[PDB]
Amino acid sequence: QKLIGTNLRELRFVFCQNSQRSLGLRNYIAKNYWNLKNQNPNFPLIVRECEEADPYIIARYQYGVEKKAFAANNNEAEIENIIKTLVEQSNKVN
Amino acid sequence: RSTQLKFYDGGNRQSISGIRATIFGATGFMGPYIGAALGYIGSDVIFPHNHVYAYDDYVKELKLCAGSGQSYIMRHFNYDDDNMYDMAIKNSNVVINLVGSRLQNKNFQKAAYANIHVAKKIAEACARNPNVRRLIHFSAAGADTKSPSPDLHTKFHGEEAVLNAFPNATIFRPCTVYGMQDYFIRHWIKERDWWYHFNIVTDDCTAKRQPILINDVAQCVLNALKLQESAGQIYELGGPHVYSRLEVFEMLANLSGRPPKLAHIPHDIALKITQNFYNWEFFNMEKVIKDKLDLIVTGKHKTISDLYVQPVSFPQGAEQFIDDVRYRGVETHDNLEK
Amino acid sequence: SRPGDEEQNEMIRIASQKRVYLKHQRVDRPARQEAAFISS
Amino acid sequence: LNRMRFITAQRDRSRAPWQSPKGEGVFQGKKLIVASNSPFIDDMSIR
Amino acid sequence: VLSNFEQVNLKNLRWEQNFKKLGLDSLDQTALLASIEHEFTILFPDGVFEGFENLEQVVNYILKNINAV
Amino acid sequence: LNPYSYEALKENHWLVSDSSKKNSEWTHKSNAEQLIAKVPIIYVDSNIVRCIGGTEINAGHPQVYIQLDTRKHGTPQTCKYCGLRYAKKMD
Amino acid sequence: MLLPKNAIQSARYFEIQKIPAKIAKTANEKILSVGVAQKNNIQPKTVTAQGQIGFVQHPQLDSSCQYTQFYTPQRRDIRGRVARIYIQDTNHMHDTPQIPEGYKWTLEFERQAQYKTPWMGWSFNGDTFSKRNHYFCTLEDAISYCKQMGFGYEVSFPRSRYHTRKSYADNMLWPGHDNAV
Amino acid sequence: INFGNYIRERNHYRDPGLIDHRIQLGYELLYEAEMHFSQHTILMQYLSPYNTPLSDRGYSYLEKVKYGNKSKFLQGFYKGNKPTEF
Amino acid sequence: DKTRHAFDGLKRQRINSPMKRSKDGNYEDIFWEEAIQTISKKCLNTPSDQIGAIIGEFADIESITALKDFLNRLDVDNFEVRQHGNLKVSPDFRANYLMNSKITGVEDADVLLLVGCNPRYEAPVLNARILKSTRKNLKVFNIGTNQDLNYKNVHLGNSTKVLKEIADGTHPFAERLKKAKLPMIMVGASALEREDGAELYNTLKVISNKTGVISEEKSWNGFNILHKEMGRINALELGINPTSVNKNAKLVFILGADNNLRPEDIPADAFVVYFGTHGDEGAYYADIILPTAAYTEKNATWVNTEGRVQQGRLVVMPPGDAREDWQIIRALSEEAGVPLPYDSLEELRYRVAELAPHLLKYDYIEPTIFGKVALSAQQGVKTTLSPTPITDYIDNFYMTDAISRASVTMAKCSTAFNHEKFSNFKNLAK
Amino acid sequence: MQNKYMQPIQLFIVFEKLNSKMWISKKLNSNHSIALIPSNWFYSINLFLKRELLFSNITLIENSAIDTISYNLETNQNDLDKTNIENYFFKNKMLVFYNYYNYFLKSKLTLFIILNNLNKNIDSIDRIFANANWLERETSEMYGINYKWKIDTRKLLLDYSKIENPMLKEFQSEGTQDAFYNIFENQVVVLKNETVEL
Ligand SMILES: CCCCCCCCCCCCCCCCCC(=O)OC[C@H](COP(=O)([O-])OCC(O)COP(=O)([O-])OC[C@@H](COC(=O)CCCCCCCCCCCCCCCCC)OC(=O)CCCCCCCCCCCCCCCCC)OC(=O)CCCCCCCCCCCCCCCCC
Ligand SMILES: CCCCCCCCCCCCCCCCCC(=O)OC[C@H](COP(=O)([O-])OCC[N+](C)(C)C)OC(=O)CCCCCCCCCCCCCCCCC
Ligand SMILES: NC(=O)C1=CN([C@@H]2O[C@H](COP(=O)(O)OP(=O)(O)OC[C@H]3O[C@@H](n4cnc5c(N)ncnc54)[C@H](OP(=O)(O)O)[C@@H]3O)[C@@H](O)[C@H]2O)C=CC1
Ligand SMILES: [Zn+2]
Repeated sequence: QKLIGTNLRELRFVFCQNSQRSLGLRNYIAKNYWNLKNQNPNFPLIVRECEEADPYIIARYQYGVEKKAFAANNNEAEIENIIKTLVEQSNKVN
Repeated sequence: RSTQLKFYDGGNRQSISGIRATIFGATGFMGPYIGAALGYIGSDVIFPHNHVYAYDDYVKELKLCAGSGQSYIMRHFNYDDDNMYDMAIKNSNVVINLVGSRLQNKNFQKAAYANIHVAKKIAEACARNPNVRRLIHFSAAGADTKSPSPDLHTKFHGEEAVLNAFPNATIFRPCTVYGMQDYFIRHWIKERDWWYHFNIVTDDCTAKRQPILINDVAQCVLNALKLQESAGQIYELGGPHVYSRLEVFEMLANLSGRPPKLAHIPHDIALKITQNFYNWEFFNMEKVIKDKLDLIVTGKHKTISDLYVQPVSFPQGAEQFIDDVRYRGVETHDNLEK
Repeated sequence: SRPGDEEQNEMIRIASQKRVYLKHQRVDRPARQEAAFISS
Repeated sequence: LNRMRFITAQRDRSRAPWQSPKGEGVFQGKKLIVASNSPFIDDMSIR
Repeated sequence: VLSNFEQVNLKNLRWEQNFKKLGLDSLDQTALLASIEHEFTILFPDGVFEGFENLEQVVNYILKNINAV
Repeated sequence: LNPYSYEALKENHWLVSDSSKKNSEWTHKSNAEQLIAKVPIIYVDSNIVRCIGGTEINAGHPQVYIQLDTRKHGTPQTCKYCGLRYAKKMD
Repeated sequence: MLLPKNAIQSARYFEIQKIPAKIAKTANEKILSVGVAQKNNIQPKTVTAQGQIGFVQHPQLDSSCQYTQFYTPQRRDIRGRVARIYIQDTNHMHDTPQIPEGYKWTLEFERQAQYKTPWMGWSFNGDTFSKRNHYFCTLEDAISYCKQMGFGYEVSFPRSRYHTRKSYADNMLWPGHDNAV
Repeated sequence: INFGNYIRERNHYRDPGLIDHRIQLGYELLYEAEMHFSQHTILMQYLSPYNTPLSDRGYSYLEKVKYGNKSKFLQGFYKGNKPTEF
Repeated sequence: DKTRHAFDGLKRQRINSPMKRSKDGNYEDIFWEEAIQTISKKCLNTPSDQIGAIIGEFADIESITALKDFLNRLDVDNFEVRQHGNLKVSPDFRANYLMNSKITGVEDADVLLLVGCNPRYEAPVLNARILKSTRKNLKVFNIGTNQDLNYKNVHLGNSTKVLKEIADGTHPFAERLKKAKLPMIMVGASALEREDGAELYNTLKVISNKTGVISEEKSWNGFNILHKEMGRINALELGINPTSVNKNAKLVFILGADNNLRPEDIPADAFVVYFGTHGDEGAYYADIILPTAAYTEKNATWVNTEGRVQQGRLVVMPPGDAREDWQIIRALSEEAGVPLPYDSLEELRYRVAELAPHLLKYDYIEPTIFGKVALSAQQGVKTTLSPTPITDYIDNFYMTDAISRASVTMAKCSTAFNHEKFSNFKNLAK
Repeated sequence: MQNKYMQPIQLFIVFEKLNSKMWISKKLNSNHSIALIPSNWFYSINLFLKRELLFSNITLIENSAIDTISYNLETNQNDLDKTNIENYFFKNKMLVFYNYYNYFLKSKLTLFIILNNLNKNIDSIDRIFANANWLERETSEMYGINYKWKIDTRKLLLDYSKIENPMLKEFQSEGTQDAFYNIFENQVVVLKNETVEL
């Protein structure tokens, strides 16, 4: 979580604010946004809320390359695992 | 100066092309086609002319090139006054010149005047006017100082003078252009109809010819305007293949169904008669002289491929213009319906 | 009776409905939208 | 022969092209310094 | 005649395969049959015209026909 | 007398003025401004003046009325249909 | 312009109300497949005059647009164009027009090239299709026409004044006691 | 083949009445062509190739040479869609 | 009056063709192909480290999205080149850079406090609404300049001392806010654009949290920010960080920016490509100029200060040879060899949906449930303000942007009203 | 209306399965009556009219169609009453109307038929009334009505080698293409349309 700035160029979380399909990602963001921001001060962590939207974690690595992870019906542990995989895969991507 | 020309070719006659063009010598066979090429995209076209008879269809049909408010006809043009040229090309960013000695003229002085004096004055006027972006002079293929033909002899000097006066001038050297109102297919048809027994040749008919369609010539003009780098260079325009005069006669005979018959007159006696008698369209010394000469595309200058125009083959192009004049032999009853 | 009589009757019925215009329909000012905050 | 004036006026009624600088001009860093062409007087600046 | 229809490869041509295998839809089939009629100066009745399924049947029909030029 | 000055704009109704009256020859394709400017101010005793642009109804413009009792005495007022300018004969 | 609620309950009427969900076909659309899915999930499921969220619907070049007449050899740009469906209200200049507006849905097409010719300065339109607006009694009819003719359509719903209590007695109001603070 | 392409563009129809009306119109236009009611230049618009040059003219490949291996969007962007004079 | 009579600017000083400036300074017209080819060559030659961009005032969602995608594919991440003034706000949550309370929230708030805001000059319609609210039930306080507002206001001060006191709780206005129900805080973008904008923003956050401007029991979020650049609002919506500034940039892309530009911002040796519609400013810093469409000529999306996303429609096509900015960026990317995945407006809006779907719900404000989290005050933040006055950026209401500067009616209004409206003193009558 | 008038109730007495919707107005002549007739019964009704005793002396004066889809009351919207004929225009794709004159009864009878199907199918009556041939040809070409069992469907008053329905409200008066003369083809050609806007 401390290496997000160097590994990735942007993290984005697009989900719905009143759907059970997004509940997990919604709660995880609400709980850990400040932790991640403190760990990585200047890194962009964008949050976007739209009703009846599919949960999605979008990691932009470098040179306009992005990976989109479908995080529907995923517990906070699953969201943690997906984010960790996205951060770790930066070396393989570039 | 700048040779760039920003114009929009995606519009019809009522659009604004962005080309303001003055076309000298547009009363000839190729004049209406060249004018229509620019007019049909919305360009403004000016046609300066001093033609007799004024009521001729050649003058009249020039008004159809662009339309109302876009095509203008400047009558009673004076070809030895610089003010006349200045007025003609005052608002034109394109200046096309097709003023060349007619096939009916045998006088060397008149041919030189038409092919040199007018061209040089037009080039000088273009140089004076800083808004003339492009100049397109029409020379003839095979132009040379040693050419026996007075027309070609004077056209070589004319193109040299145009280049000297306006270094950004584009010189075309078309081969024998054919079409509905041409001097080649129409002349063949009319001569064979007037004799009914033969076409009168005055040579061995081994001279090479590389015909090009007038539509292809117009497309070449448009492509030359589009291509900025074409400025200041000489182009030779011709068909994909080269045929001799005998081969051209054979192709026309095969296409039209009319059996061929070439009646030979000695070249010397024909030359003497034509140079000592009155000359008109169908009886002139220029035709006799050019029968022997070769008018083809040489590799010394740029070709049509440089303009990126694919000319159509002569057998395909000339077939439509001889549909009416077709031999009526044995035909099917279904074909009798017409 | 032909099959299309039912369609004709449907057309006649719908042609007789009362009609009103959105321009003349009253619209009241909506109350303030209650802002919601994610728990914890 | 004066069609250019009428055409330019008609074009400017709806859209007048910006007159770009021509020839040598003064430069302040990466900027070309040109006096304002607005006929109106900047009264607040003047007084 | 087929040389006009450049979708089909005349080199490896199987006279028993269907027009669809050759690469001709119904419109292409109708155009091809009309072209063959023009070539041989014949006229296929409606039944046979619609019944043709490959080039072999057309060849056999034209062979049986005596009016073909 | 700068046409773009604040004073000039305020006096001319926030329009750029043309003292020579020659620009109208091209702008409006006529010298009618110059022709009408020659007519002097017509002095009318009454506070309100009626103008019909002619000698009889239907021979000019619709009948209009102009107030010559200006908040500043003697200020000429121009008819809207025709450029004739009327002023009160202050005495 | 508003029939009684649930007055029409036909399958055709429900089909007209419902908007199709796009299927990624082009290479760009397949690359942006996630975007197409998000747009389908978020856009309103049905169109009704009571709706409040604007949206843009792509042209449906399908068997449903067979009734269009503006697909000819000379012109091939009219079909598939995007229109705008909205209620045109009376201008703010006047309140009682002789011919009042706002009683019909206007369908409009964005104007193409408009240029003043040099000879006389007359205005000319590159395309003559988008000169006049179309008018429909109901948004349902407008959308049905768009689906039948194969045009895409944006829909922008109207906004009207909020009713407020009006009374001449409000002109005279007692401010209150002078000592009040 | 060109008229086949014309029909293919309309092959999506699924309304028998509309198809019957279209067939009536097609027969009418075919009869006009037979009887010379129409002009050749006016009626050849149906027979003209969709993307191939006409066989009686020399075509210009300047656009293809300039924009070789470029997207149709970029080709249209460079071509423009409005007169630039106004 | 500005929005009513500033459209005249579009009628003159319009760029109608790509242009290039020689070292001598002589501008010359060129073709789109030539301009795009030279720009692509410069992009390929220039390392991504020394490439930067400036966001204009009238940038739209489509144009900013295309520019962001192109820069990302070139590996460029810094979207600001100016270092003098940058907005100090994070684009992570919409709640932290949009008016949490809508434009109708003034009609609901009982106390409204302005910080470096002049509603009369910026959003006059909002000023009229505030006048209605204060005549019915609303008390207005102001920390900054004492502008001639149409309604009575209580001027607490102009320095950051008032903010410090309110944050510390010793100022009586803290008790006033606590007593008041549904208080509102409106802050102009200039205050956050100050050098200490981050400190002022944190001070406002803590003040709001302590005084209940963001109350869960009331279900109220009175924290608001009044912006001055639609382009900046769009950039924040799309997630572009306003603080990311490239100190030294060799290749600058100015997307129609004409305000705050100074020679010092552009290095002498840099290469400037300016996407613009007027030549008043930014066209003189440009090595290459590309005409673009205006709001009346571009079919695009615009997000206003309250978060409402509306669709701006095409009235007339761009003048002359002008092209849509998103199309220009798409062509530039394809020529440079990094083609974008959208060739039409539909596909570009699909990409916009990928980035932030809520922009596809036109004329609607998407609610956010992370307002409290976004605006929560963190521990250990600087929160150190400077002892200087809080000012307002607008000087001449009739001249604020390039279109207004080019307009003639606006010039007449300026010359007819500036001297009559200028006054160093406050109208004690109201 | 100071004349002797009687409703044409014979049609609905004979065709016992149809409902009657009839109008008379002072906007029309004193002896003029409008009625609504379903399309699926139009042909049989014309058969009865052409050979009934008192309707035998009947001539089809006129025939045309109205694109009712875009019909809107521009003024006095609230004054509309449920008995007005305009109520049948709304939401109906097309409305084809015929008008006949009867000599025995000295009467004028107009019949309105509502076409709601998208293809605009209706049985032709040119086999019953001879002059209806060109009337129906014009109506079909100008509005796109698909007349069935028609003697001659060929266009009448439309240009050669063109398909269009100009009288539809969707169509623009300026058209979609203009005819010029092409020098390259040396003949009249037709190309895209650019016109003048006042
Ligand atoms: C009476 C007093 C008593 C004593 C007797 C006196 C003499 C009595 C003579 C009685 C007979 C008179 C007959 C002529 C009547 C008037 C007409 C006329 O003169 O001809 C013009 C007339 C014009 O043709 P047209 O059909 O009216 O034109 C229609 C359109 O304009 C065409 O429309 P288009 O669109 O198809 O245009 C195509 C193009 C033409 O088509 C083409 O493009 C292809 C051709 C281009 C080149 C043409 C060069 C000239 C060809 C001449 C051919 C002559 C015919 C015989 C050829 C035999 C070959 C083996 O148009 C043209 O150029 C038209 C032709 C121009 C001809 C110009 C020269 C004509 C005058 C000189 C002719 C000399 C011929 C001598 C023959 C040998 C005599 C022994 O016809 C001719 O040209 C043929 C005339 C042949 C007879 C000439 C008789 C006079 C000379 C005889 C020799 C000397 C006297 C000997 C006796 C002395 C006794 C003492
Ligand atoms: C009822 C009236 C009848 C009139 C008939 C007239 C017959 C032709 C008379 C020719 C006279 C020639 C005089 C000397 C010319 C000197 C110039 C010269 O260089 O000589 C060689 C001339 C010149 O031709 P060239 O081509 O060799 O050289 C041109 C001249 N230079 C070189 C100076 C530029 O040619 C000739 O052979 C003589 C002239 C032939 C003219 C042919 C056209 C005649 C048109 C007649 C119109 C009237 C018709 C009447 C009937 C109407 C019925 C409705
Ligand atoms: N087979 C061909 O067509 C070929 C043509 N060219 C060149 O292309 C040009 C155009 O083709 P085309 O139409 O066939 O040529 P034309 O002979 O038909 O036209 C020549 C033009 O120049 C005018 N003209 C002739 N002499 C003079 C003169 N002394 N003073 C002023 N004007 C004069 C003519 O007007 P007027 O009617 O008044 O005499 C005419 O308008 C030719 O002139 C020629 O230079 C080159 C190779 C082949
Ligand atoms: Zn008067």
